Amino acid sequence: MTEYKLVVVGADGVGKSALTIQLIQNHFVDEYDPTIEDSYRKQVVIDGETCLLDILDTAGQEEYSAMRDQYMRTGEGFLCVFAINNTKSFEDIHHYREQIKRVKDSEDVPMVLVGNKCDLPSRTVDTKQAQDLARSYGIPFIETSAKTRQGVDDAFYTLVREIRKH
Amino acid sequence: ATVKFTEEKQVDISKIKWVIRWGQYIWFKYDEDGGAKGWGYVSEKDAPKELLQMLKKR
Ligand SMILES: Nc1nc2c(ncn2[C@@H]2O[C@H](COP(=O)(O)OP(=O)(O)NP(=O)(O)O)[C@@H](O)[C@H]2O)c(=O)[nH]1
Ligand SMILES: [Ca+2]
Ligand SMILES: [Cl-]
Ligand SMILES: [Cl-]
Ligand SMILES: [Mg+2]
Repeated sequence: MTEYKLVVVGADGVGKSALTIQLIQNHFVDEYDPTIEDSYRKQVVIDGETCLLDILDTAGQEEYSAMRDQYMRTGEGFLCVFAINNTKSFEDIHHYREQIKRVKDSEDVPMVLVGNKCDLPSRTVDTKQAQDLARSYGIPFIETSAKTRQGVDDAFYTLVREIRKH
Repeated sequence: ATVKFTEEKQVDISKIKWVIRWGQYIWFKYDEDGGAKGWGYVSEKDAPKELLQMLKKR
């Protein structure tokens, strides 16, 4: 069937693995659990079309920059994740974006901005800032919590919908 | 199905999130159940087959 090549990116500790493992296995990655780089497949139905998600859960610190670029070249769409209590990870977002555009050599790369850990009381990146950034990129914005599983399915599916729009 | 261990205790296989084999036993962690996450271990002898199937090759 149609496979979607999804890449989860973002700063160290934003919850790339926690999001991915919730989606794939319905577990929560706590501070003691594996968060190491790996790939995951899942068959899903989105808007009545069955498809396969082939998801790369990348390292916050990638060992080989040329490896990371080749990841991005192969990838059809990207979850750019930051944590809503980590302003650096949010400022790091544009960084990942430019890297993806430069490597892809294109202006319409499917992309979803993800603000994770929205379960936490102490937020330092409000919705408006992210929505504004997302607006300037022409991409959706989804709030998630890998802990409560809020928005987990939404984030990835919305990314698939984005690929279906070219 | 389920995994019986320890104070007997049952956790559904879907809740097992991490598992290895070592020293004749099978060691596992599991999600929130009865509202609390945790660990257990079962001898390799009395290990359910779908538990053992979660192990790494080979
Ligand atoms: N409260 C809360 N904590 C979260 C959430 N998502 C992840 N965490 C916590 O944030 C920490 C890092 O999560 P992790 O998924 O390992 O992040 P990562 O981006 O994969 N890190 P790395 O780049 O090092 O692989 C863990 O302690 C995890 O439990 C969330 O939605 N809410
Ligand atoms: Ca594909
Ligand atoms: Cl495709
Ligand atoms: Cl655990
Ligand atoms: Mg990780």
